[PDB]
Amino acid sequence: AGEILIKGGKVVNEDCSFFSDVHIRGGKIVEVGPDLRVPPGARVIDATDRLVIPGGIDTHTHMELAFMGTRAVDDFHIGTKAALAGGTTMILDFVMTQKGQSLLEAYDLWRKTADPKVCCDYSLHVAVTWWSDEVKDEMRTLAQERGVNSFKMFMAYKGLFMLRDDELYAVFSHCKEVGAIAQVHAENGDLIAEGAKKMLSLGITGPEGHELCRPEAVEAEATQRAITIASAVNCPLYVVHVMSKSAADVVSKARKDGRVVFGEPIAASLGTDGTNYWHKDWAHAAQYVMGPPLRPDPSTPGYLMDLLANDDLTLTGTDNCTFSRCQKALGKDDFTRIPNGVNGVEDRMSVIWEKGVHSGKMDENRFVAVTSSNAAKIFNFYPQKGRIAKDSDADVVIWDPKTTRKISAQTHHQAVDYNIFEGMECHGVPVVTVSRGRVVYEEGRLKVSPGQGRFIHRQPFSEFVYKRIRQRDEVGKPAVVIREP
Amino acid sequence: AGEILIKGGKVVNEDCSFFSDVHIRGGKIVEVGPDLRVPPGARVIDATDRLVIPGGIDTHTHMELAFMGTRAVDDFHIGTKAALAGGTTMILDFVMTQKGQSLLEAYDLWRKTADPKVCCDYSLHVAVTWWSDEVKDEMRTLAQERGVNSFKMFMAYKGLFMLRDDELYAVFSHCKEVGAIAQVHAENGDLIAEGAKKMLSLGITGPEGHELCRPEAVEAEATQRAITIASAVNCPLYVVHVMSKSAADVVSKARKDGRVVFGEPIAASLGTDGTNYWHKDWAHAAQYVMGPPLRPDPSTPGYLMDLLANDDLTLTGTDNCTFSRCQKALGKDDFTRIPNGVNGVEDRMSVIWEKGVHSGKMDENRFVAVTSSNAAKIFNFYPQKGRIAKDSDADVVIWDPKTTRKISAQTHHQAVDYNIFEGMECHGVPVVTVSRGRVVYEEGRLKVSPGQGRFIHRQPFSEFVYKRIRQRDEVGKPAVVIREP
Amino acid sequence: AGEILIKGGKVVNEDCSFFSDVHIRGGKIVEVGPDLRVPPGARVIDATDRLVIPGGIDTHTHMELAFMGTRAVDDFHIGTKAALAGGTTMILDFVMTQKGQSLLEAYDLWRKTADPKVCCDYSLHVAVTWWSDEVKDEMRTLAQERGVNSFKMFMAYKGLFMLRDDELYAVFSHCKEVGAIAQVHAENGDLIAEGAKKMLSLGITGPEGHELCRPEAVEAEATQRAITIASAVNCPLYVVHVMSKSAADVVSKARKDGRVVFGEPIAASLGTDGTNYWHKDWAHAAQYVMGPPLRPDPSTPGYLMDLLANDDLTLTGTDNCTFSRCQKALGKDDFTRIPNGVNGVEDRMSVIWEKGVHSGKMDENRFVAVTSSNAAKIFNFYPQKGRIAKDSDADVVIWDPKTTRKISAQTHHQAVDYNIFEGMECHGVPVVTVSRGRVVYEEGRLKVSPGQGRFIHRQPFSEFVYKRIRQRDEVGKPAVVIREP
Amino acid sequence: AGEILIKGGKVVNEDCSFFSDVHIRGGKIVEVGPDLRVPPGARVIDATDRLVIPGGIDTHTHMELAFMGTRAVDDFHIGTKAALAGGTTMILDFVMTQKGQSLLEAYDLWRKTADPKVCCDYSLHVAVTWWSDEVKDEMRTLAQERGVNSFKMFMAYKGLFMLRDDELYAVFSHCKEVGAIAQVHAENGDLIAEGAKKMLSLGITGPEGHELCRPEAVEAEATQRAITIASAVNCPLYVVHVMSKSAADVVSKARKDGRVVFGEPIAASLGTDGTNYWHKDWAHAAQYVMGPPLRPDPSTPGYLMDLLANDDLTLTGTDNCTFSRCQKALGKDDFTRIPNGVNGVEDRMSVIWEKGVHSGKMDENRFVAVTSSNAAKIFNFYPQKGRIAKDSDADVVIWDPKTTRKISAQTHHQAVDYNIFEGMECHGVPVVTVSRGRVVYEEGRLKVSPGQGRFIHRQPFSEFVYKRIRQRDEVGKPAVVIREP
Ligand SMILES: C[C@@H](CNC(N)=O)C(=O)O
Ligand SMILES: C[C@@H](CNC(N)=O)C(=O)O
Ligand SMILES: C[C@@H](CNC(N)=O)C(=O)O
Ligand SMILES: C[C@@H](CNC(N)=O)C(=O)O
Ligand SMILES: [Zn+2]
Ligand SMILES: [Zn+2]
Ligand SMILES: [Zn+2]
Ligand SMILES: [Zn+2]
Ligand SMILES: [Zn+2]
Ligand SMILES: [Zn+2]
Ligand SMILES: [Zn+2]
Ligand SMILES: [Zn+2]
Repeated sequence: AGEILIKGGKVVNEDCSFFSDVHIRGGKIVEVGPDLRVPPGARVIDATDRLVIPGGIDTHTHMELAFMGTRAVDDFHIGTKAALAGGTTMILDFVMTQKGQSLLEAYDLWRKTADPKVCCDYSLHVAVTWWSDEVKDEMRTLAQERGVNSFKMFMAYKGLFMLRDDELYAVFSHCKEVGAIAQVHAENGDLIAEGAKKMLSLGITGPEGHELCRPEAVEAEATQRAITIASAVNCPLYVVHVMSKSAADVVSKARKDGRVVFGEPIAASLGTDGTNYWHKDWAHAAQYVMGPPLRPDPSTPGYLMDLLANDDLTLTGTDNCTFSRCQKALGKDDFTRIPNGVNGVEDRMSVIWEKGVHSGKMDENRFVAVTSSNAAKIFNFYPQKGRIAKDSDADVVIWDPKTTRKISAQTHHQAVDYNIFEGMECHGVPVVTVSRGRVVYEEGRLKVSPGQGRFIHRQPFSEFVYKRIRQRDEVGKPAVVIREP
Repeated sequence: AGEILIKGGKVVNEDCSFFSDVHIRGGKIVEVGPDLRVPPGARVIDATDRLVIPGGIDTHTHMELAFMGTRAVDDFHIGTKAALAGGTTMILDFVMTQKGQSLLEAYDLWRKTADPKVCCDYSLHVAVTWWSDEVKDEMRTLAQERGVNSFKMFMAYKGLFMLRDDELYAVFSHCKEVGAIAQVHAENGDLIAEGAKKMLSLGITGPEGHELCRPEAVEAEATQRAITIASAVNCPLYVVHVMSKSAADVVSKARKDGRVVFGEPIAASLGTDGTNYWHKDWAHAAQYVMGPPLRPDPSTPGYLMDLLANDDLTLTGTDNCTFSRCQKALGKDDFTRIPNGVNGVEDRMSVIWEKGVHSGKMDENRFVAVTSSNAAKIFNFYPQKGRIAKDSDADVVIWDPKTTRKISAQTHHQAVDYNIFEGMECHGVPVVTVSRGRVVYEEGRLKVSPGQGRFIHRQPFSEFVYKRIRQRDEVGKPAVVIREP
Repeated sequence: AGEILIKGGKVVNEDCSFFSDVHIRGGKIVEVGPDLRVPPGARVIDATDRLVIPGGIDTHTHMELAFMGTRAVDDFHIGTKAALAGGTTMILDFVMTQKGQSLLEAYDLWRKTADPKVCCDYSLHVAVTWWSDEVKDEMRTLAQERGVNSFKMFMAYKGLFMLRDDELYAVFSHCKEVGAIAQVHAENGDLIAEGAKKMLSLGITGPEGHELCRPEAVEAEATQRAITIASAVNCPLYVVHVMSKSAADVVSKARKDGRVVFGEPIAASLGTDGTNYWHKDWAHAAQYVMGPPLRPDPSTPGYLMDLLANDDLTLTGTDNCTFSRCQKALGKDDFTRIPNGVNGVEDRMSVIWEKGVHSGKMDENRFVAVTSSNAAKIFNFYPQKGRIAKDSDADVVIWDPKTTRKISAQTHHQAVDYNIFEGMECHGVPVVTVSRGRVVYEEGRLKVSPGQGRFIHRQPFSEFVYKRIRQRDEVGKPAVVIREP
Repeated sequence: AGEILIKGGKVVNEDCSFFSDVHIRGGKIVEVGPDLRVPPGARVIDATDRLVIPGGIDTHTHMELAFMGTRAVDDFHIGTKAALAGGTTMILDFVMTQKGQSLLEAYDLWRKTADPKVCCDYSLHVAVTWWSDEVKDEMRTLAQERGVNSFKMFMAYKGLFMLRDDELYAVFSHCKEVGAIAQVHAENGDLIAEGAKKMLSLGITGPEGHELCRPEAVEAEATQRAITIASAVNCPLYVVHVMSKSAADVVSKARKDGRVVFGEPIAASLGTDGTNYWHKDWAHAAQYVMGPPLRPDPSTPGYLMDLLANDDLTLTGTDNCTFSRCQKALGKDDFTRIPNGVNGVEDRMSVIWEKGVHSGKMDENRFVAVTSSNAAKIFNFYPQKGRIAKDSDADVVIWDPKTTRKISAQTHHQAVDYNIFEGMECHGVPVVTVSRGRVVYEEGRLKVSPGQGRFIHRQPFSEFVYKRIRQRDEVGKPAVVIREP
């Protein structure tokens, strides 16, 4: 089996923290309590002066994605290893179906690519990048038989992934029918397309042109529009990579107004800012280029962290989609050709601890909710993951909140040859990572094999996402007025 | 010439009020001052205990518009007479060009229809309901040679007038090029189209279905999106008929954030509410049907009036587009077929005085700004109209703020056979209306002939609308960062 | 011992819901799991088609309080019985120390009064109604030795309980020193005092005068001021009975801005409104009189419920402080003499279920958080109460969410002879209440004895309230700038 | 008489701009029109390529005020000269009555000090720093016979000027009775007093301690509280020197909600920020010390300017209260002893033009409203000043908007030996200043004598401030409900 007893630490769940040992047997947590016996043969991890937390769940990755004429350098193998070294024990990666391509074929191609390579557990969202009867059927199959309750739609990427309002209305309606959550990349793709054209014509070909062609208003607008279409059909919505104060405030206002919408800032938008696009060194500026862009208002990451603490924003991913320096160089003369994407899978947990807990913005329990539990609740496997409790999966991180580590591309485990968080000194270090009941990272070294992680099959109609939707279907039906003809 | 001396009243301009007489000769105000001599032959209007104000300018009319299978019943003749009887001395009506139709032909057809019928002065906005090189040229001709500096675009009316984001971007860009303001009907036409389809399928065929298929979120969304596209191209924007709290707050927030946008609530949204669509009497409910709909939150008209007082909203029109009871009946089985449009041209001034000044929300001077002066400033003929001052046009109303009048279809001068403000007791009565230097309304009787009013030709680049736009063009150009290759 | 097995229900905690039976032995939940064995002698409660939830914790009561010249009619005995019949298993009542009176004496007097009468568990907050060295010491004693980590201060009740800003600053500073939370009744007592004087002078002596003398601005102002003083000293704050949209928005904004403040709406402000004060029947209007008053904007209770769902507001109490019809009549000629206080202890759970869960505003799990768990977290006994889990106290309610019950003073168990929620039909009925491991309410009948409940002694420095405060003390210290003299 | 013809410029009023010459005779503008004749003997000022604007009116000065143990160095003579050189032709200075001192004596002492020294026109506000029957009477005398319709109250300066809520309620009530506007210095004086005590105890004795002891929350709170008390008594309110985003947003929200409140940012808060208090050079940091402090958020002055453009904030003063370097040094060991006050009288017009008009935030006409016209409207002498029009006072500035000037203490005309705007390059230069019909500043040289300016006596009940107040008194009276006993 492999038995492990994590002894002497303080367990930290989303609700409260308490001292207790944790007994792991066979992939599962089988007991949580004080002073547990060490069974003969079991390995003891000494978690004295440490916190024992559910492993991080990164809701947003693109490992080895073919995009913008090249392929991301962190692949399923290296990317999941880097996750583990950074205290993340699950990733959820996007099946990026091409326009006119079968969603089932694209799903199968992702499972074939990832199944033999992942080092930690994972699951998949599926992008719906076009619409038709076939797509409709395949979404039902994916939700009922293939383990997927999240579909990803794009309002940006005109010509490539974009859907118009009438198509989003149909797609969101069908999400609600199959019990799936609708995820959206919310930027106005017409404004992006025109904006870029204008920045190029004015000779602004560098990364500053990338931010200036699609400033935060462009993200805030599409975010409000997605919310409005989703509310019209009573479909739950998930806005991925919220990058700006104004888009975050759209989400904040919609939630206060009782709309079923969740917002996901990412490690990049919580840990750094878009002033980097104006850096004199082209390579440096290019490293940060992603859609939607990081924003040049320096108060952004702190504000996003305050809203993450207060649950205006609810959980975190990384949008890990990495391109090395020579790949980013594809766009040296033309920002539109810089492959979009930044790093974060490995450093998300330390960045959020330093910028959110050490700073006093959120407590350790809210940290667990926004790095693991809420993802498990929304994507429908809580408390199987996201909670240190008997019968839960043994994906556990032993965490030192007092020690710092400096993030550097010289010491990171990602494939990419630079790091958007270079030089950041973070409190909060993953000292030991356990995945599926096995020690896969300890004493700064990984011990794991490609294919050791498993795909997690979820069911639709996640209760955290749907119980309000369903009650509103039952009491919120519009009524005719009764009238003489 | 016709000489008139208005004696003993208190003149009320947008800036301040003061006692003085007003001498009118030849269509113009030629002196303003205390104790003026009555020249032999001049008529004295005794304005003791009255206010002397610029005549109302209704920014938003559709006299005799062919629409939804019939033609509005208030035409240029009757509609302008009704305006005069209600203290409004100018209307600005929309040339509703059809898809694929020449803007110049449609403009000519409106001038031929209106020139021999109007009883008061008027001008025209031109709708841009499709896009092409021809449309581009014709907009330049209209702005430079035909007197028109306002173009009207629709985000609603899918299949009929609607433009997509990329077309709005081009159209707004060209507005800015020709020095015109971009007006928008801001509702999401895809959501309207789907929403109506859904209300019909559920058997909600009455007017309540019309409001429910396009609730205020649908107006607020498109309003934010228009603002965002206009801000992207630095084009000034004018949101016509703001009908809801949430859309008004979008405009309010954009202005505070320094966007060049103006919002226009109408008499309907300031004077009544959408609870009427739920009335047991179908005919009654149908009377209120227009796009965007009046809203069922009863706090709406008061809130819109508070924002009009505070200049979150800046000026007022009526969207006068009237259909008698037997025309509204076209939609007795299907709300989508009810011709959209309500009354207001005649009652706008009294409604706004009662709901805004008598209530203590705004003072008499702000009343003048939101009923005449701001319209003259935005559409580019201030202080020719909108101000009691020497050399200004003699379009003047003698106003009794203490007496009430009850609005009723039994006593109104509009062609329509009902009135959305039926029974409202309003303080503030137009006792005498002067248009082009002639008494056209007094002792409750009109004295005016069809064709007596003139088309007002405006120039582009109105300073109130463009001086900030032009300065931002000069200091707000994006700059490249200077970098080694 | 008394053993109980609650079988066949769905357990509902703040985090998730799941089918399982619950085994109670000796006052405690000793097992939670599927298909549990019934031990010989144990009573089975059949919870098929029911939810099994932690009993409600009412954070805010005033049982038998001597106030405004009389004494509340629901006393510790009747009041706790009524709580039980309504699915509430703990109350937290205010020790209302008089000006210049020893806090220790007042605490002792409350424990002597309540200990032999309560039918359910309870604890106490202590009011700090004056300040001095003695009060300082006694607060430390109360926090460290008497079980109390909450102190209540008043900005209203000039002459009676009010404290000025400089006294609030000192009191809040000392709360933070002893690890207590500062609770505040937030209305401007100078404006109340003047306002009432003015309403009386104008002959408005009825209950409408009570609301009009202290409209919502008066509550919103003091709420912002308390937040600002508490933030200045880094003391955690708890705003009790939030009664208005504007005060709730103050709390909402402060939380988004990362201030450690919690807001507590009560059953009255979630279930009805202040239009009642304008009722033609004086007695009826008087029934609703409390400070701060219910508000005449009908959108209030729904808005408060939306903010409770979204965690702008965090938990609920009742401010139960009841006066029968003949006691309310003390103020028949003068609203200032109407004893302030309404009912709610019994009906809070059904009111919140009907207005919050059945309406689709919050789900069953958020219902548990805002009726029990958050109170246990803030006042420092979670998960001892507020959670169905092994080792937790057996205070458990078997809840039917589908059946309705009509609230009426004819059928309620409170001592008061009317009910502010008279006639309300609520979904969600407590079918069986278990307190301390005993069935105390079932088949509509109570089975409990005075003194059967126990006082719950808490420790200071509740982690849910203090872990951010303490981290901010460690990294948020102001620093001198280093300068040459 | 002295006759002047200002020829060839563009006149800029609050409403619009137009080319015309301006004929000045005898202290007054006697004609405005194109191509005016030069009468023999008249001086022509050639205003080709210049704007002709009403002279600036600085609503907020403290010339030669004895304060904090010394006396401001810019006195009535030097201060008014410096005003003139900077295109400001009127100041309104505060009679700072001491606690227990007669308001009439203090007023007389100011008139005796200023009358023989001012070089431009001026008027006075009177501080009400204590309350009693005498103060009540003297306020009536001041409003009806001494020319003063503005009274200044302080919520800060505990022990020195502070008034409590109940005193503010009485004072504001009596302001409304005498037709005066209530001005407030809005910071919580208890929090200031405690905060300073705490910063000193922690060894933070430098200017950073001054900002940190009273951060923007402290200003925002008192600002909301003043608004709430003023709204309770229907008294018009004027918040002087709005220094922070959060206080400005309080004012913004109150106006949108229809409260009669005006907000006045000053040149300091529009032109620089509080990061200066952290400067390594003590003297430099001390230069900026005033109450309320400048704020360390760098986005502050731009935000205040956006709200000034949008009329959330309405007009501008300087709070000119200058102390030279050796006077500021009184507090070298203890920030509480640094005499509070900064410069601005001379540079206000250029700072606001550069930061507001050249930047594209407001147009030239809004510049006139926020630098002259609105002050004349609120303090009750419009259009006597604040407007280029026939019969108005000839206080006129010939303004070059295209040329820049660098502000420096080396070239300024103020008595103070440094300048908070040192080094700022501003577009917009006053080339010629005319005061009372005389050229007092031209070719960089002043030509004016002490005592040449006059005190301007105003009447109470300014219409811009009172017409809404009075209508609300007439329709907004609370009504009793009619009930059987
Ligand atoms: C495909 C993808 C990758 N990169 C990026 N967005 O910048 C995403 O849009 O989220
Ligand atoms: C055409 C027109 C007419 N009617 C209406 N909108 O309801 C308008 O949309 O403004
Ligand atoms: C004493 C008490 C009772 N009644 C009331 N407030 O109306 C409270 O203020 O909360
Ligand atoms: C007295 C005066 C002077 N200085 C200052 N406030 O910093 C004022 O408070 O406005
Ligand atoms: Zn994306
Ligand atoms: Zn992505
Ligand atoms: Zn329209
Ligand atoms: Zn229209
Ligand atoms: Zn209270
Ligand atoms: Zn209470
Ligand atoms: Zn001050
Ligand atoms: Zn001052």
